[PDB]
Amino acid sequence: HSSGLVPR
Amino acid sequence: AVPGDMVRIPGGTFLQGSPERTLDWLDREGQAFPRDWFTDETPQIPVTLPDYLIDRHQVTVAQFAAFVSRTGYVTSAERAGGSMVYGEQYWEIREGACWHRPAGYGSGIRGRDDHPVVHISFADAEAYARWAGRRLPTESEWERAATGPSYRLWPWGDTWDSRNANTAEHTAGALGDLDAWRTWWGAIHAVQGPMPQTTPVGAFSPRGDSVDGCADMTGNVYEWTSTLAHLYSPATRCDPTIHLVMGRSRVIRGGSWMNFRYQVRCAERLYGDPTGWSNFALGFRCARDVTA
Ligand SMILES: [Mg+2]
Ligand SMILES: [Mg+2]
Repeated sequence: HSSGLVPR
Repeated sequence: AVPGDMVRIPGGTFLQGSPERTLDWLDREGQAFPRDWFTDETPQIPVTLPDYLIDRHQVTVAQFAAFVSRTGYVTSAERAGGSMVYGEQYWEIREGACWHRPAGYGSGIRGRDDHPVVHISFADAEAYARWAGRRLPTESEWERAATGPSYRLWPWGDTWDSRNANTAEHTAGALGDLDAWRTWWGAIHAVQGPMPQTTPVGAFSPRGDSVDGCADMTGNVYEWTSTLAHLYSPATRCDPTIHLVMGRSRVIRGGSWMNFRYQVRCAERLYGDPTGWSNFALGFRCARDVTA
């Protein structure tokens, strides 16, 4: 899992 | 000895972040996100920096290629077999997507080697910077180079102008209204045609440059910094999804071609997973101590 870009 | 591709930022103390009146302004604009999406820019804090150097331009495709050619470096995305592209509604993994296949298998970088390189992970960016004899900017060095020695919304000042950078404001304005822009968004993802809508580095110079000479600090691609996500005060309160990445993500700055004016401000903060993740709109530039 990856938090990616935050905030989304 | 300032390298020709860098600019010297004069040392000084500056107010990092956004004043409350800017967040009040955002609350009253016609834009979607709640105030606690912007409180991570608050409160403003005094930040003292020496003279330092920062790249004029984002690292380009040509420049990254020469690094790969000379070292054999394999990027996170290539090791993982895929990377993120923005589809019709959400970010999605696209097999084969990487710096030289920006939209996945079936795409290439033909004739865009002066565009910013994308699908760069945090480690890719640090590997390149290290090979170049440089490093990533810190978040403070990035913002100071964007806003200049006094507070401004965008590098050129406080008045928006869609001609000054590569953002969705230009596209939406060109199509006449946001509804037509929304229709266009749908069509171009059915056409499946193009993907990353980057522009050559320095295309909007001088009008969109910062006071010290940096180009594309607004829009085009997101940029990694070396700074670990942190709040400017222990009492600042933001959306819980923001708190969740504090002390874990690295800060990403400058917004992208996909953003409108409010998410490309000098002080806008964004956060990225530094463990290998990347996307088709995320690049970087380098910085360096004056003597290193
Ligand atoms: Mg940007
Ligand atoms: Mg933000």
